[PDB]
Amino acid sequence: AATSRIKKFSIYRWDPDKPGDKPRMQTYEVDLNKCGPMVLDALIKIKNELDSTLTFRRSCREGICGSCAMNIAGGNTLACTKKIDPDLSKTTKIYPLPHMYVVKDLVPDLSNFYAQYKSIEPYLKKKDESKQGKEQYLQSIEDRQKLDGLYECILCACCSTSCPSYWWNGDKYLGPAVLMQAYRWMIDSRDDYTEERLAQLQDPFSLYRCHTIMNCTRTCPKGLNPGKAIAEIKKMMATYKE
Amino acid sequence: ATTAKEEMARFWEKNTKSSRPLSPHISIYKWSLPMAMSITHRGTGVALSLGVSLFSLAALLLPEQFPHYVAVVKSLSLSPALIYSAKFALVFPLSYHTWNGIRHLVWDMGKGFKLSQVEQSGVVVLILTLLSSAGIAAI
Amino acid sequence: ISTQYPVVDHEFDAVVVGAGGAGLRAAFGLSEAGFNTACVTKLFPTRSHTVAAQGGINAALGNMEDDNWRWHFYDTVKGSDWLGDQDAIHYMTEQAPAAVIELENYGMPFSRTEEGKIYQRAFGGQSLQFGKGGQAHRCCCVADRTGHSLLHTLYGRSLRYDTSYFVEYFALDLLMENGECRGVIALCIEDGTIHRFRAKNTVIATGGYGRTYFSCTSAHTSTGDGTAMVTRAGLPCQDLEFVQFHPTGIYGAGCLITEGCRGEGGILINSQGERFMERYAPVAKDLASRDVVSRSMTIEIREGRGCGPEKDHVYLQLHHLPPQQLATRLPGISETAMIFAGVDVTKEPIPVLPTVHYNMGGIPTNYKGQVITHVNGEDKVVPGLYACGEAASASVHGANRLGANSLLDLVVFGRACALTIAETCKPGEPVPSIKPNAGEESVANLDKLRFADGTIRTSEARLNMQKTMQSHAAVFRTGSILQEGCEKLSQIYRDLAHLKTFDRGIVWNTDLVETLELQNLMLCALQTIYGAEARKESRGAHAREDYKLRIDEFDYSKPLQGQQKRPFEEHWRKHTLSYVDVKSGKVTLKYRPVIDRTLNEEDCSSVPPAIRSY
Amino acid sequence: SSKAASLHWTSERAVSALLLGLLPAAYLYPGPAVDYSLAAALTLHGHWGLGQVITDYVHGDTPIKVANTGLYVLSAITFTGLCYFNYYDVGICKAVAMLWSI
Ligand SMILES: *Cc1cc2c(cc1C)nc1c(=O)[nH]c(=O)nc-1n2C[C@H](O)[C@H](O)[C@H](O)COP(=O)(O)OP(=O)(O)OC[C@H]1O[C@@H](n2cnc3c(N)ncnc32)[C@H](O)[C@@H]1O
Ligand SMILES: CCCCCCO[C@@H]1O[C@H](CO)[C@@H](O)[C@H](O)[C@H]1O
Ligand code: SF4
Ligand code: F3S
Ligand code: FES
Repeated sequence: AATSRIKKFSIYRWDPDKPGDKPRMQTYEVDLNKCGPMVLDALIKIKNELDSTLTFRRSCREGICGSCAMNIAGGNTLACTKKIDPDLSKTTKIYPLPHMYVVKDLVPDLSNFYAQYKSIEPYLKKKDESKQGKEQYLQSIEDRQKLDGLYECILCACCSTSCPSYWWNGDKYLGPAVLMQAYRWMIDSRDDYTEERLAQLQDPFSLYRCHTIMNCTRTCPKGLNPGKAIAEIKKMMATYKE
Repeated sequence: ATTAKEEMARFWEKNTKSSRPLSPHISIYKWSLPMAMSITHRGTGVALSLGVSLFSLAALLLPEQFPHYVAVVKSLSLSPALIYSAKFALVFPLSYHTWNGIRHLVWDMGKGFKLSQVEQSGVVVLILTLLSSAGIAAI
Repeated sequence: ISTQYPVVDHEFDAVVVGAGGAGLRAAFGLSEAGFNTACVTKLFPTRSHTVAAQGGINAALGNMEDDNWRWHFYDTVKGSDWLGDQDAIHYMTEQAPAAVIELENYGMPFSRTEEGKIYQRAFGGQSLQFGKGGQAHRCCCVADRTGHSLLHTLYGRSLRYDTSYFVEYFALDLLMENGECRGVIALCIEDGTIHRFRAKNTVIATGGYGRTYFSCTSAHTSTGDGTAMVTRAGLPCQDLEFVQFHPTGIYGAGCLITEGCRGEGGILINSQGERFMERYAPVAKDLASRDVVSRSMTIEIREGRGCGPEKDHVYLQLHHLPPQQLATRLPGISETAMIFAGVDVTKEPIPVLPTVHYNMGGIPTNYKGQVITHVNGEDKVVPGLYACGEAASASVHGANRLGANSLLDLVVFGRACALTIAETCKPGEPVPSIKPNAGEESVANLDKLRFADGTIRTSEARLNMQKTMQSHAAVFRTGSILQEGCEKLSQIYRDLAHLKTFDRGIVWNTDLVETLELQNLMLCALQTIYGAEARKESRGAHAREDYKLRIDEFDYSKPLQGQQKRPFEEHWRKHTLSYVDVKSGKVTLKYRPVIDRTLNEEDCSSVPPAIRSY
Repeated sequence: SSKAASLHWTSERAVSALLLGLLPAAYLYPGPAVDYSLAAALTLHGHWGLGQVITDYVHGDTPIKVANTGLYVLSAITFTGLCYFNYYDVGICKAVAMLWSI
């Protein structure tokens, strides 16, 4: 109502349709008294009420779809679940996921990331696939438990775009996102290609560019630990037999 | 459809010839102790290696043998302070890199991955680094 | 008219539009069956609203107790308040077990029972022995993240086939010729190009349109885009006034709090500590149908027993349940409760309120997934057009959907669509031609909005629509209020000529995309509130306080023995078919009979209307 | 060998663990045996390590080829010079001790 609390946001901007445009930071003032508690709430309010040209991804609005991942106050997170910092003395800086080709504004081109995911064959593979569809495969509570902390990934790419290794060798290093998923299939008690899944990582980059920086785990919006999955892979990588 | 390898290839092809800018990273990313201790582990390893390489080079190139250089220095009867300061500075890198290297070996065993334990192991590393250096620079 | 926009033409055997759970299943189902398939979606597949589904997907597997798909069939038919086509419901429920087993064999990380099988929980309105043997436990699930897993499993599976995806392409309209669908036209958001995908068959699985409302559980992306393209094709949409308000969307944010909470032992409580459902549905209590639970909660609030400082919501209590159970069965909502309500479900209740959630109505199809038109009293399938998922109206949900029946719906009919095109067509068959300027009107409209410089900005119009639908078409409805809404609404729709956009580019112009979604949304809201106003009866989710009874062809509360069957035109047990004159925004209605026969009376008996209470 | 990448990763760790043990061994049993072990261990560890660095930060077929080439020289030279010191001079342990006498 009456008695505002104006917060400033410096957001990255780049129009691929303004010939010869240069990335620039634009600042927006928002009244937190007439805005939802989340940064996405702020981003939407801005596009709706001050600059409908501010472009970005969003959909779910509850942190499950992974669409809105961006860099807020130097860290990768989901705009839709990151509380706006109430300290009016600070201007929150919003950038696109780091080291990514910017398609427009806060929208990164994630196709390489998607292709990397495709490359590890994230889907159940059984030697005999002659019986697909006749009966539920059996999996114990204990084996289904090993999947917790792995299946929840929403493929948001915050962790991978936070890892310096992926910043320097993203073309060959799969990244925490995809690697954890590769591990997600390695330990599914129902999959029969564990050895082949490891074989695919027998090169200097795919997996071994991880030097345990742990930015990934710190940045994960779902509280997942890709960094640890990666280390379990290394232990398998170095114990499996042909 | 397009295979993953095909997609990666057009991704680079498309973008490297585009007018699309690269979003910033190292210049805008928020640091943490873990991150900082991690690259420091790199800088120290490298420095230890360049140090070990300068030593072997000198063993093959300098006219005089080690004992003479040691003497030369003892003949300057330098302030212990400076003596201690140099020794400390000498062993810090090694100490930091050693303790933190043990940290990495523990991680390689797959232990200490909870983010809060990463912060713990690191701080322990930092104090052990500080203590071992002081101890040694004093020996 | 000038091609200021370049055009790229594609030719496939099939074009699937939408890549949520239904679209994905339809798309590789087609590729799997040999068809050179294109899948066009505005979102990267895993971003689809489906990924947010929580509680589960029903199937009489019998992993918890002995089951019978026929019992599931009955629960659904009863659930739909008899507005559901029983042939479809028959198909859907008999196929369930196989469809779910198929998801598991794809790798869906279902939760497990002690016997290594798919763990199933209880859900609203499911019973054993056709309503006589107590609570059913057939909601197969992945903790409270079944949608997320289902969508990831399907996307991963699709990676194995030659399906061509066109991600972040916004489908504008259908390419209609002589009442047959030739394909679709779209805007490629990444590069500002126009694309025409000619195919012999088009499947529309574009999701619902909960964003016609101010407060929904739906994603900002649920804007009924495909529903809208049907309208613009001159085809009718069905039962749009049948909007489901989920009992427990969290207070404030709107995020859904799965019914799975109640399935696991959660209870609704008023500002007086009362478990009021023991009073509105003495038997099912908190597990009554959604329309029922939502109305019940609503009365409690307007009657003054609502909780919180504004007494505008009630409490979902879970804290009486063991903590390991909450962690194992409801990990998702536990976190969501904390994030959006600061609630620790192990100590305090979650503030909830009925929230627009799902659309029972949609593009009308037959049980094979084929879109149907209704001329002179007969259902005719529109050649080359199919629909599945929430975007459709098979209708297996009729006037009210049983929770966990959509995720089922999605995979069953998405596969049906595939199986059907397959038995009907052959891969490679010569793709139908399209006139050189086909779609030219979509570009027109597109370019018109891109430069709009009126007085009313999109966000302003939209909000006008959402607020109108919110107070004129809620849980309880009335003719005067609905009549008001219909006009306000038609005003807003006329006022779209006063629209102002600002972004003038074409690449990733979401200013423009969201304006197209407003046109799309309005087409849906109109049909929804007008159909509501015309439907003078109370059925399932549609509750008219001025017409509190359900009106069938017979009064089924008494013996039919010597009853003058009411004429079609004098009772409401029929599907609403809406049409809209795009230009004016004039809504036109017609009705078609509800299909009561099953696919085999010997195998599954048609179930006659009856009193519907829980 | 198909398992080259993992064999290396292991060897790398094995060598660090090796080099770690020589630290206490050089202070408790200083002499030739340890001095050479340190020469070998320090050279190898520093080599593999500098290679990870090049691998991470050097791109292009040629630049890489180059960096790697010159690393291989730096390392053989280093191992050589360390071995010279051990043979013609006091050796690593005794030297440290003397340095730690100033
Ligand atoms: C909102 C909601 C719904 C829901 C639920 C939880 C939430 C928070 N939980 C459920 C549950 O546990 N069990 C169940 O059976 N249902 C549940 N629901 C309802 C159900 O999820 C939905 O009915 C179902 O997900 C529908 O999905 P469908 O496959 O029909 O599609 P979608 O997910 O909505 O995705 C739409 C796809 O279409 C594409 N699209 C849309 N517009 C366009 C345009 N214009 N151009 C091209 N493509 C378009 C989208 O990109 C998407 O892929
Ligand atoms: C090169 C920049 C030096 C910054 C070193 C420490 O940085 C601090 O580390 C803490 C512990 O992880 C974080 O919680 C904190 O946010 C971060 O600023
Ligand atoms: S691991 Fe965490 S952050 Fe990385 S993608 Fe999955 S969820 Fe997003
Ligand atoms: S930050 Fe990168 S280096 Fe490895 S542990 Fe995480 S992937
Ligand atoms: S909008 Fe879905 S994760 Fe943020």
